[PDB]
Amino acid sequence: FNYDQPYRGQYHFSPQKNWMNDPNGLLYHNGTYHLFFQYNPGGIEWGNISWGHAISEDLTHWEEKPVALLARGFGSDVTEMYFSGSAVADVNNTSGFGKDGKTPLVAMYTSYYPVAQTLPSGQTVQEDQQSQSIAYSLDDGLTWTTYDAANPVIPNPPSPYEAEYQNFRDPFVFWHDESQKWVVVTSIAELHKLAIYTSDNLKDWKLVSEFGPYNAQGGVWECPGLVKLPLDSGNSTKWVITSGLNPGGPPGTVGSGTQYFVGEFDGTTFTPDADTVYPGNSTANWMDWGPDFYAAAGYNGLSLNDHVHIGWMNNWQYGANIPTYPWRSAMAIPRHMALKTIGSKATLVQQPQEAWSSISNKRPIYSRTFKTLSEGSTNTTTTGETFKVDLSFSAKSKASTFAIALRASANFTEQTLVGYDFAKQQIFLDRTHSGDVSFDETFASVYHGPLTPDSTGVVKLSIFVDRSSVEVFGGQGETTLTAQIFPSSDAVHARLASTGGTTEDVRADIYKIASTW
Ligand SMILES: *[C@@H]1O[C@H](CO)[C@@H](O[C@H]2O[C@H](CO)[C@@H](O)[C@H](O)[C@H]2NC(C)=O)[C@H](O)[C@H]1NC(C)=O
Ligand SMILES: *[C@@H]1O[C@H](CO)[C@@H](O)[C@H](O)[C@H]1NC(C)=O
Ligand SMILES: *[C@@H]1O[C@H](CO)[C@@H](O)[C@H](O)[C@H]1NC(C)=O
Ligand SMILES: *[C@@H]1O[C@H](CO)[C@@H](O)[C@H](O)[C@H]1NC(C)=O
Ligand SMILES: OC[C@H]1O[C@](O)(CO)[C@@H](O)[C@@H]1O
Repeated sequence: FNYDQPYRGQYHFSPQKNWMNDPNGLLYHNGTYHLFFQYNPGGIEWGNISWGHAISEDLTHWEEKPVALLARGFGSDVTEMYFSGSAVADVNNTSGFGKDGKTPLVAMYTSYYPVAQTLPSGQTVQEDQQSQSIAYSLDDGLTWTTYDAANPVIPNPPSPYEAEYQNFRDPFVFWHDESQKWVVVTSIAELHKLAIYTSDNLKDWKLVSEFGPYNAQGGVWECPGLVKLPLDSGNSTKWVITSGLNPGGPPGTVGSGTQYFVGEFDGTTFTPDADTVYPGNSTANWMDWGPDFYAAAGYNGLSLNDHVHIGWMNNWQYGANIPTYPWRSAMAIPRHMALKTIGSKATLVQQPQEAWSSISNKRPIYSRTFKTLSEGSTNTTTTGETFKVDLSFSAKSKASTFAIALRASANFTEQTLVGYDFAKQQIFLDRTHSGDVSFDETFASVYHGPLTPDSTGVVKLSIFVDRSSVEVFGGQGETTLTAQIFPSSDAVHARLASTGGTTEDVRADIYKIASTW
């Protein structure tokens, strides 16, 4: 398939055609990274919801596979859609679904029932009911058999929340080594609360705890996850819950986004650290401070120092109307997950996880240093649409802002600014003039995230630009900002801007990135 379209991310996953949302079923198994996803095999907006499937060996060069779980009744009257979920390798065959070949892979997902019906299990469901169901694969994920004899395996929200039957979703299941149990985290989405269950077999589930609400609650809670991450460089760890909400995303945005909490988990209960939860209902720990980082989910099958989350690189505010064809939506750059102590606080740090050396020029197309960069804007360089920028500079500069203007037309009336506000100690990303912003009024915005200089006073930014996106990794990765842009074909220029004064100790390098398709 030829993926050479305007706006087609060349180093982000998207399906060849049709609509995609949340990442699903993330599992590394026998050398392979599986990427499932919410998919419409019949259209370019949300509908007919199914699990698509793609694989890579390197989180970079993806190959699209056949549809894994195709909406039941697709092409006729649809009776069941496969909402979001997760996947594990049941290597010891606790489910019993293994035969005389491979052990089973097992998927746990939300069944959405668009019509009232009685299921093969003999259970009755109501119109718009959401329940938790399982399927299995004996061919390493290529094809899947749904567990029709008993699905759904978690039909109802826990009491006293039975009324929440339409909004009960997004199971993240994983093997908890310490308790030798399967654990699943689900979202009672309207209540801003998660429900945690255990199992010895993936079929029979017992409710063990509920978590939340805390922090951000200005939207329905979705896409919960729980993972053990390393802290700093020794042997300390902490558990982290990641969860989405829609709307009520990060300050400065309108729509969806992703928050987290740091704590401990004992196999049944997640206890948030005292400093991860904030009085009230507004302040939160944002995984990403930009508008287009949602439904972020973790990989099963990875070790402590190898953990990866993938996010949907879109926003429900306007996601249906991005000017893409014949696909809609991409995933963000996969995000390596760790914790670092920053300003005396265990803080999520992310790294851009692709095989960059396989696709990046070694020689920068642009590279400069300035002991003092003068106020104003430098000479223009041409970057193409796909590249990485490395910037560093002194926090003590007199400029009000320092930034790169990129994906810019030659006269820079079209541009996306990525920089730092010295007084506010914030990263900004201004896409107000970034190109096509016509399809939603909230799209043409300036976004912000906090970033304290390092110990030596240096602010560092790494910026990844692909055909319709910008991703900013600040400092060691403690602040990311992810933003779609839709620039015109000529918007391939860049320059540096020191506004209101000079910027000291500037270092700037830009490297070209090749296609992974
Ligand atoms: C769900 O999938 C169906 C196809 O099974 C889509 O179907 C109809 O609408 C399309 C318009 O783009 C046509 O291309 C299809 O031929 C037509 N066919 C059928 C079976 O109805 C439908 O639009 C999809 N739903 C959404 C919301 O995209
Ligand atoms: C598989 O069994 C072994 C031995 O009991 C154990 O180490 C492991 O935790 C089991 N479960 C999984 C999912 O690996
Ligand atoms: C800008 O760079 C171009 C290309 O190298 C060069 O021709 C031009 O002289 C530069 N302008 C200035 C003022 O240096
Ligand atoms: C900027 O360049 C574009 C052509 O790409 C043009 O449409 C526009 O008029 C120019 N703007 C100004 C202010 O010169
Ligand atoms: O596609 C439906 C799925 O999408 C999400 O709403 C979030 O983007 C999930 O909560 C749900 O499972």
